[PDB]
Amino acid sequence: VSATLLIIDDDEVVRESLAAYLEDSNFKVLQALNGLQGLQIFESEQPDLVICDLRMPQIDGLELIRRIRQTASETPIIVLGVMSDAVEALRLGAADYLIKPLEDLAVLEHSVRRALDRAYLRVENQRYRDKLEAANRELQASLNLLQEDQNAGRQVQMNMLPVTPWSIEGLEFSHRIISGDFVDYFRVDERRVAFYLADVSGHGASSAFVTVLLKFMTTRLLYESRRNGTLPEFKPSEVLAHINRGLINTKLGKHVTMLGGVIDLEKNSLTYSIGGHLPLPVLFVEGQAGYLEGRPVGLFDDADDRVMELPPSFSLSLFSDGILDTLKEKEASLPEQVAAAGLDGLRQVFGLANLAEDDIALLVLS
Amino acid sequence: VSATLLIIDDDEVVRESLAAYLEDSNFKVLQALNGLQGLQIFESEQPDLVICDLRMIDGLELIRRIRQTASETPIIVLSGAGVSDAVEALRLGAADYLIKPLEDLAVLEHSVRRALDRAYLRVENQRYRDKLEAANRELQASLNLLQEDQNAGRQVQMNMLPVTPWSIEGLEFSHRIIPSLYLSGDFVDYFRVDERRVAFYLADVSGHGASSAFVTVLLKFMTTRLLYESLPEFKPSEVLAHINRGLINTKLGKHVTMLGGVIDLEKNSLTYSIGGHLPVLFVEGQAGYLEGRGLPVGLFDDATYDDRMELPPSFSLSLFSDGILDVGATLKEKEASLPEQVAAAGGTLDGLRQVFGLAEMPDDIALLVLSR
Repeated sequence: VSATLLIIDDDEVVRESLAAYLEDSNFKVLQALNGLQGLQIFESEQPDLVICDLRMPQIDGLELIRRIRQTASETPIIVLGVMSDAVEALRLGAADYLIKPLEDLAVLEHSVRRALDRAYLRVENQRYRDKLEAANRELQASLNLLQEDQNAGRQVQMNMLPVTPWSIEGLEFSHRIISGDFVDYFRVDERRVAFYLADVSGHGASSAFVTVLLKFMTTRLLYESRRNGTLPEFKPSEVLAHINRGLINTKLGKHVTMLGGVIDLEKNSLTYSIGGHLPLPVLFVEGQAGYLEGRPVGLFDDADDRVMELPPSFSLSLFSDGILDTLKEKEASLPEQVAAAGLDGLRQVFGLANLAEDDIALLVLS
Repeated sequence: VSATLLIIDDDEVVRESLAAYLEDSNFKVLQALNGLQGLQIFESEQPDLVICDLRMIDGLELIRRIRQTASETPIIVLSGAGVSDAVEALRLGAADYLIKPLEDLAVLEHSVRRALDRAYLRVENQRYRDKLEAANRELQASLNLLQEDQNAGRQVQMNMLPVTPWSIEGLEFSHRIIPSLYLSGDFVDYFRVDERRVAFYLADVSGHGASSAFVTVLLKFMTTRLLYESLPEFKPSEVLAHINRGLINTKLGKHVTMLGGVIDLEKNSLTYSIGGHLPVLFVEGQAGYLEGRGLPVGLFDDATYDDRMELPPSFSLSLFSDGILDVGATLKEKEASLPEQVAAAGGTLDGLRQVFGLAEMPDDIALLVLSR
């Protein structure tokens, strides 16, 4: 099972020898006693290669080599006439010319394979241009498909955000994001205000597809309690737990860390609980920013609480995994000093001016 | 600039001649003194094609040296001698052989472009097999990402979907979704309000895709956010107006159809306003279809939504989301004459429509059933 050939020589003796040798090399041999019929055979079916010896009167000679090139059928053609006919062959479009009589049978083989190689080379090479084009025109199509997804995901992501600046009885809230990260704060029983800064791992629509569920996690818990609720006092530590076990329940493949805190206004007391891995929160009293003690992945299923009294005037704020200030060791000791330098107005001044681009999101609680 | 050819011809007069001819035909001619000149030059320059006279120039040995450097550079042999010699050269990969004085001007240039082409093809395709492989690797990776993104797409609905079958004071709600692997836009949700009013609705996002999934989440984010905004409290017909102006504000460009219905259990009545409906009550007797004064898709900024019936003891409603099953072709309206009979056979039971269900779908199907 190999490339088929077509021999056209007047000599039945010579045509007899070459055919056996070629067919012995797995090359299907088509024998053409007379030049004319060798042309008809090509019309019905197209062999991979055509060998022939220019002779007269039976053999067409140049007439044959012309027609094949004019019939839009391009196949290698080896000719076996002297220079006058050999030189022309190459001009008309012949692969190569071989002398007679050749005693070494192999010499014809090599010249035969060069033609096949440089023929199959043009067929495949031209196919790569069509297949590759077909690939990119199917890839760039799904790329623009992803872009429409990135945009769609961002729109619904910006919609879940709280109103800015929304302030309740002297408590101004301001969040600026520039996107898996999300920050929301909705009042509870009026007296208790809850806020958080979720920082979903990863990026893209999938990441923003986790944050959309997150709000559903938190919103539902409040909704789950029928006004009175299961309990009288809302608990931050258990809130992060519901979210936790829920992210395992559903194979999102993303771990989320968020700083949740409920501020009771009647008792002026704040109960918060660090999700696990975030740039520490910055409290702002006496003009000197102070870090708040905080502690995992938030993605475990095992069967803490930070309570603090608050002054009338304070400033508290969160970051979404954004370090621009010398890593880890000093990347946590420098932030505290910078925050007091200027809240929303100061950080804002520092923010931007970088084309580099997890996205950065900050919440200001004044 | 077309190509960089290297000629190694001992004969000054002749070599200069070839230089002028080739140079004119948009070529750079590098004249090599002798066999070694070309060899020392070749290593640094790496020309596209080398043409040298077979006189003794090292001759065949030079070709052997070029084959050793693993270069694919073609080699045209000029053996003007009327002799066994030329063939051995081609044996080493030499392109062709021209017999001097080779007065013929055209032939030489004919054998030159050939080799440069049969080489440019071997380079172009070898570069095509690399870009193609890189394209497929990058393509299949994005599909794997999309698949993973689609998996996360249908897994988010698990928490949002209501419990089935959830029944309150005699009313049984049941919904079963049959996804065709690919995400669908249809999303159904029913919720209780004031414990004295019950609302149910079926939505469907145009076509299918990841974007559609994002639209299904904002619907539950809209229908519920208007709930805690303020015993019939308000009317869905007015609600569809609010949800409409919200969707057109997002600029998503996704078309959503909804089948709303609020029930007052104290008075046993139903107020339904269906936007993209195009509402079947079993009645226990002859199957009846609900009438909606306004059936607008929701795309037009202007809201022309209107609502409209005391519920019977043995109630029996159903909502289908763009689910079309032949029976001739019976498309559209023809399809719509046939289903009333089928629902009756199904006896308004989610289960009986379920048994006919199942058994490749363009869009996943989601239905809601009410039993009383």
